[PDB]
Formats: sequence, structure tokens, C-alpha cells
Amino acid sequence: SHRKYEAPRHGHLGFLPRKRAASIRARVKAFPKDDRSKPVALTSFLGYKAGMTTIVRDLDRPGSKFHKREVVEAVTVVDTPPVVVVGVVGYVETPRGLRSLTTVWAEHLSDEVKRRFYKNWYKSKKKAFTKYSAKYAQDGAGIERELARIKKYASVVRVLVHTQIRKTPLAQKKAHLAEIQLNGGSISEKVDWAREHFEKTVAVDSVFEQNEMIDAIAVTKGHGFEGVTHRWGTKKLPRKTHRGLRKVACIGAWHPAHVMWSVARAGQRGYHSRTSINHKIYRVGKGDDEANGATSFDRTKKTITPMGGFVHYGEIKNDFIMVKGCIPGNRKRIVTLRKSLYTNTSRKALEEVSLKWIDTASKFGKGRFQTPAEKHAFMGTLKKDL
Amino acid sequence: MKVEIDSFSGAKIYPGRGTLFVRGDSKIFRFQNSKSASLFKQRKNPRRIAWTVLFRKHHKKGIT
Amino acid sequence: SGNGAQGTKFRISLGLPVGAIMNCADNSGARNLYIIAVKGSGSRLNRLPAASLGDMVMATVKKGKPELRKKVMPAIVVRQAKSWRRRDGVFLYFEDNAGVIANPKGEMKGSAITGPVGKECADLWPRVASNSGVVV
Amino acid sequence: FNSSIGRTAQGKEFGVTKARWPAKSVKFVQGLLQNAAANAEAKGLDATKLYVSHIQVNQAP
RNA sequence: GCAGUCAAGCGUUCAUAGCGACAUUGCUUUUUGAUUCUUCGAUGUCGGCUCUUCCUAUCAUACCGAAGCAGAAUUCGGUAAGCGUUGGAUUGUUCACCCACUAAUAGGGAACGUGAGCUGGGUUUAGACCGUCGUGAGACAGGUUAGUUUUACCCUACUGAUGAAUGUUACCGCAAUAGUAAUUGAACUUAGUACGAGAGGAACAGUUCAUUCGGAUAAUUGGUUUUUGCGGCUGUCUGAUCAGGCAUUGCCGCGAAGCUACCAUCCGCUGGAUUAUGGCUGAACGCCUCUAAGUCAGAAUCCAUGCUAGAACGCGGUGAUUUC
RNA sequence: GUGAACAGCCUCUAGUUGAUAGAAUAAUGUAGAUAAGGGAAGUCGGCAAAAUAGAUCCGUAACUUCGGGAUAAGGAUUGGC
Repeated sequence: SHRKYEAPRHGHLGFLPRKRAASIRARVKAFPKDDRSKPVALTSFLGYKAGMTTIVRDLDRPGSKFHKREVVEAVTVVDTPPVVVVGVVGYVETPRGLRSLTTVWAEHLSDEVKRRFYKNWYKSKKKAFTKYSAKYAQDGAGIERELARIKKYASVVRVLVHTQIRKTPLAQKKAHLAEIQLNGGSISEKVDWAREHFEKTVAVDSVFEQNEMIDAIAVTKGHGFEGVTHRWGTKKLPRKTHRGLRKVACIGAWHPAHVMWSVARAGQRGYHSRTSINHKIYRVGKGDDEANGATSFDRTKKTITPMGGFVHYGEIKNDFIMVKGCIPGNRKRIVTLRKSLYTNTSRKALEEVSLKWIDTASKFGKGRFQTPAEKHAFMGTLKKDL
Repeated sequence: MKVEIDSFSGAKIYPGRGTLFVRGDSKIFRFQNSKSASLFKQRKNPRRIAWTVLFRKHHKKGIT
Repeated sequence: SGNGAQGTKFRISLGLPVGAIMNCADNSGARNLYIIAVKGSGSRLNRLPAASLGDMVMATVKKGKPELRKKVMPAIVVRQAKSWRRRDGVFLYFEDNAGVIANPKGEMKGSAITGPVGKECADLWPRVASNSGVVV
Repeated sequence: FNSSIGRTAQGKEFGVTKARWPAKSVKFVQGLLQNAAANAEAKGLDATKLYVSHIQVNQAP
């Protein structure tokens, strides 16, 4: 017979094999289509998140009912050290798509990423790359032909970058790497752009600006070998039942006498490499400079760091870049920020959108206060003398 | 700004924090946290609660 | 929902399924109407259809004035007593469970809604917010 | 005699995924591996050059 | 049960707009028969719950054609199974028959799907009552109440997770192949306007939200409590007090962290090729024609951009490669 | 001792520390819990669970074989000094 009452299918089928991913860092599938009349700038960025905060806004939605009248909105803030680029690698066209025929490092490679290639540091005599620094000791007699072997060849060239852990309170002491597509143009100075940016950093406003639609690519947090009710979402069978209470009931018919790939049973939940698209940016704020949590008319010199710091991460005095909603992944991860794929139409981008009140309230409690100088003169003088 | 000073302990209400309890007799009761509201379900008068500013003002502690 | 919508609603936190005893709140004579459905809701198996704030439910009467009895009435929820948020980010919730007898185009049967009124049935049903009392 | 025991980490030095620590059965093997030393040394041999060309375990009633 | 051939005629007039007399040719194995080929040293043989896929003989959606279609509503059809198809009362019910809403509340098969998945309400036990039959034991596809639902640690399948060998070891990638997901509705508007002289009453593009599903996140709210954090209270025991035990976590109130909720918030991409159908050019056939070669547009369809896994026998660039 | 109580709960005299142990908390379990907003809409069926519950005061209908129903139903108070 049939199934007597039709219903949708629990759980998406095009996300399995729902398996724990490669590393903490997630790879990026794609990049925007290059157009070679554009200035050379890198198209995706590497950073860490800290934890989300709260924002009120001033809606420019003509037609709706909260036009020019208040809302709250959930922003998250991902922060970033000034990341720094240490070499390009060119991919040539081939019937097998892309293919690495180059690699070119800096001369002074930093100790934070001579950390990275080793996996047992202190016992080593640290001797990575010390025969590769011999090539730069001449005028360029092993690289100028090598960069000529990436000017002439390698129709797509992507450059690799590495973080600054030494300016970040994440106690890892071991940086990371990636690649980033270069979507400017003029391929043989798209090479020579990176030839300049050996041994120099790059900022966060170097890749993004305000009021634009970023695209998030990251990894998910994980919860272990989870069952079947949380995993897919199927129904709890009734209280009366025996051999369990929250299993899946029947798996298949008699024929086919082999259980499907389409049936919902237990296993791994979380720590997949998910994604989430079309997130809105608000404020690519500089960290060192004046009053990064001072909006347009609060006029109160403060930080974006909440009172007592963010929980499990500490304070941000580095660069930070805040994102509407919820990027996939919990605090202290390597979340990356791809740019768009298409210039929007739905009047959700293509506006300006303001900002009215960032917070500082203690997110390690049900906090009340906005400045440690504000609860001082509100309560008075405590038994602690002033 | 959109500040509000609530109706159980004189605490602070910011957009993005707090609750609101109307009554069938049309009386709003803005609170901040559920400590200041679960006492109110139990009917705790704020003038005999040792941390409220309604009680704090009434015994000469920090006014002159 | 539908028949008289001079605009639209946002989503309110729906917390009154089929079977709700909502207390009638006007001078239609019968105090106590019993909900049987909603209007404008979808379907999946073993899911009770739930009533919102401000929507037009269809809801029979149970006791009261013995002329509008033993029939099915069209109704409208006026206040909910479930902690919805609104877009300003404040969490209102009433105490009562209200409801007014109405006829399908959407201006109700009685003459005086008593007590408070949830403020977002103003634009959805404007012909009964004129006959309201204390709103918000 | 592998089946249905847990994986460990220390076994991958020998190129296997699963292992154990049979703490009792080891203790009767030392009781021979100085006894075999106790008469190989006390035959006339040296004591720093031996190895075990033939170890054997067969089951008792 | 479903589908055609004819065409007496109904349909003011008219055989086919819509049906179709008296016939006649089939299809299906979801009805129920017919036979007894396999199981009687045992296939657990009604119905419901939960869960996946498949078939279309489309109920709604998408696009289109024909109407005795002026518009709304509607009646047939065409490509279409991609995606949807419900909540209750009564019964053991499949069926039945109503109360509702929405887009509709389509039909079906997977040993009359699914009992080492479940409940046991029915029938196939033993107890008991009634009615009829029988002299009597007893019978009745007649009724009525109570009646133990056994094992997985095997292999395979599947969902997850390791790993030798490949000069070592480490990093950075590449993508064969496989899966793939978003779906529909309302109001504002166009507009009381095109249509109808009237009653009535649309459409496209914009919006602004909603319904169903999926993936995430914990800023705020709510649920959580052994953080046994703080305070309170009971009975008892530490001679009294301060501080504590013991009451299966003694109970209570609040409760940070953590997990989680359409009980909260956020997010859910756009190009190429097509089918029906409509055409152009155009014969066959001095015309005529969408077709026979050519040719354009074209659906929720197909394949790509995206989204996930990365072949552990598919591979590419780079660093260092034991003075003991 | 609390209490009406040989109920439950803690201690004194007497006995025992006997139940294979170590480590970290995944699924599914067994035993024990709690849960907003609706309240039987689930199901063969309120099965299971939840709710009052001790005591004092006021009251307590039909029906009846006048003995009963009846703690009927219902409402209030409860500490310490």
C-alpha cells in the first residue's frame, strides 16, 4: 500500500555524507568571475570570530511599516589581525582544469609560519627553507625566470596569505594558510602585484567596505556521535512503545532487501563544512584608532569590547569587521569572507544603512551596564574606596 | 536615546534587552531581567527588597 | 487574514492551537468561545493549527446568550498572552485570551471591546480598532 | 585474535590499529626470560648477544 | 475499474462545443471470482502509528490548446510525477459519512510495504452471559466482557569512524564520480480600470509579508539545574552559638556558563539546452502548409554556475630530506 | 525525637562496610526529574502521568429499604515569639 498521509522528507539529501570535515579551516569552492579592467585586489579574506552582539538600526525600507522607525538586529563581529601575504602560486589551463606549475616564497619567512610546516616544533632544529633562501641571495637569477614562468603561463594565479597570531589573544602560536583569487586584471602584473607585497601586510578595508553583501564560508561546530532525533529531525514515536522511544520506526519495505541511502539514521552531527550566504556588513572598523565602538550620535568614547571582554576570546583591539546575523561556526574559528557572486536586485543591498547603538553590556551574565566608568558614578562609592 | 527606567528596581532598559508585562487592567510593567519579574509573579513588594532603588532611596543611602 | 486585509501582519508567536478557550471581550452576550480552526494556515500530519494575535480564526461559541448558541462563529483574536517579540525587540505578553465575534467582511457584531487591545490588530482590522478602547 | 576490541594509539608504532596491554600474561614471560638467561649465561656463553630464535605457545588441557 | 472505434439522437437550429442509443476492440492486476503449481519437521496470516522511495490512469502548482468562453467562475484536453495533498467527531475498522481550512484536500504498488519497529481494539484458544436450534453433550461466518507479543554479540546492507602499503614526513591544492532544494499564497498597487451598456469583475511588472521544508547561530527572551553559586524553610544529629552532616539531588526562590525553540534570530544563487504549444522560411502538390531539410521562442522539465563529500589502487607544485 | 501512629525520616546499644574494579561521559536505553503558551486536540479508550491530600471551622442535594448517601459538592485558617 501507500503511506496514507503525505508529508515532506525530514533532512536535506544533498548535504550527506554528513561527515566531520578535513581540518578546522574549510576550503572555498569558488571565487567571483574576474574582469581584467579592474584594479588588482584580493577577493576573500581570513579572520577569526569572537561572538555576536546587538544593534538597533534605522530602516530605509520605503513601503513597509517600520520605515524610518526603530528595530533591533543581530550582528556578529569577526575580527582580524592585519594578515600578511607570503607568495603566489599559478594554475594553468589544462583538460584537467587547474594545475600547479609554480611556487615562490619570500626571502624572510616569518617564524609564525615556519611554525606551520612542522608538527613537532621544539625538538626540531627549525631548518625549514634554509636552502631555499640561497636563490634570493643573487640578483634574482632563480626567480626572474620563475616569475617569467608564471607571467607567460598560468592563466589563473592565486596568492597565499598567513595570519598574525602574535597580535591576537587566541593562544595557538601557529598561524594558517589559504589561497585567494586575484580578481583585478593584467595577469603579468597580477603576478607583479604580489612581487611587491612580499614581506608586507594587508589590511581589512583592503578587501571590504561598508554596506555590501559579503558571503560566508566556514566550518560548523560539532556535537559528537548524535542519535536520530537531533540528527535529521524525525518524529518521536509514542510513549507506549518498546525497544526505545526516539528511534526511527521502519527503514524500508521488504523489497529492496537493502536499506536505502535515503533513510534517516544515527551518526555524526556537527563539524561539517557548511556555508551560509548573503550576509550584510555594517562597519569595517579600525582597531588602533579613535573609538571603534562610537557610532554617529552616541558620542561616548568606548570600544566594541563588552564589559569584562568577550567570553572565551578576550577583547578586540585589532581590526574587526561586523556581519549581520549568524555566520556558521562558534567562537575562535577561522571563518572566511568571500565576496559576492552577483550584484543584487531585491533592494536589500543597493542602499545605505546606518547604525545607532552598538553595545558593551556584559555577555557573561544578564548584564546591565555600558562602561566601567558608568556603574562607578551611578552606584556611588562602594566598600572598595571609589 | 531610547532609555527606559523600569518598574521594579529602577534598572536600565536598552533596546535589545528587557521584557514587558501588560495587565488586563491596562497597566504596563516594564522589567529588565526575570529576577525582577518572577518576584512579581510571587507578588513581592519592592519596598521590602534589599537591592531595589525604590527601597534604597527610602532609608538615606546615597542621596543627601 | 484575508477578508478585509488593508495591509499585512508580521509574524507573531503563535501559541493557541485548536481547543483554546479564549474569553470573549465585547457586548455580544456570550463570554466564552471555543476555537476550532484558523484561517490561512498550511498542513502537515499531526500538527495542530494554531491561532495568532490579530488573525481571523473561526471559532464556535460554548456557553452564554442562548441565541448565538449551537453554531459556528467567525472570530478575531485581540490579545494573546504569549511572549511574542516585536521589531523594537521588546517582549510583550498579556494576561487575558481575548476574541470578538465578527461577520466575514470584518467589522464585528458587538459594540464595545472592553479592556486592553494588542496594538497590531490596528491596521489589519481597521473597522474594529475604531471601536476599541485602550490600545498598546 | 583481534575481533571486537577497541582501537588504541600506542599500537600504530608497529603498524596496527588495535592493541591491548595484557598485564598478567606478560608477567609469566619475564619468569622465563630471566630463567632462559639464568642458564644461558651459566653455560659459558656471553650475556649481551642472545636473541630468541624460537618462541612457542600451544594450548594446555 | 479504466480506455478507444462507430454514431440513433439530446444540445431552439447542430451527430462529436459537451454527451452518447443498439453494438463493438482492448488495457490493468488497486475489486472480487476461477484453479491448487510452492510452502503443514511452522514465511508470526486485520487495522492504526512512524519512515523512505517508486508508478501515473494530474487533485492543486508551472506553461499551453479547445469551449453554445464578453469578464469572474467553469468544462474538457496537451507536455508534465519536480514539488505539495491536512486538522477532528463515530466505529476494532480498509471502507463509510459529515464539521472545518487551504492550493488541493488525487488514486495507487512496494510478500493485501513495514510485529527480532510498536499498541493488541478485531478474529483463531481455554473463563462467562443471552437468543434460536438440538432430547443431550454441544453448534451458530449471531451478540457481548477479561486474556505473557520471545533472542541479535553473527554476516551483509546502511549510517558514522580508523588504517599498513606508494622513498619518508609535512603543507598547499586540483575534481573523475555521486548526491543536490526550495515551495506556494494573501493584501497594498496597477483598478472598481480593460470586459459587460447592467449585475459583477480580472491580468503582467513592482512591492510588503505570510505558508511548508532545509542549513546554521545563541546577541536579547523563554525551557533547563549537581556550578549542589547564594539565601530561605522543615525533621534530626554534632553540649549552646558560628559552621556543617543525613534525608536516594530533603524541599523552595533566583540562578551565570553550556545545550537548545518556527517557543527566538539569521540565511536559502542564476545561466545554457529542451518538451508540449505558437511561429518564420519552405516544399512535396505552379497554390496551400510549423517540416521534409533549415530556424526562433518556449514549462515548476534536463544540464551547468552554485552546495556537500574528494577516488583511502586518480593526480599536481613546494620545504626538509640524520657528518651520531 | 518528629508525629495520632510498631507509618516515613535522623540518631543511641549491636553488626556490617559484603555486592569485580580504574578512566572518560557518545548514541539508544532502564530508573528519577522539570518545562512557557493551548489543555485529551493523542489513543481502541485520560492507559500513564499531573492535581487536591493532614488538621480546625462553616456547610453538604436528589434519592432512600430512613440505617445511609457524605470527607458528598464546596470555601476559609495553619510559622516564630
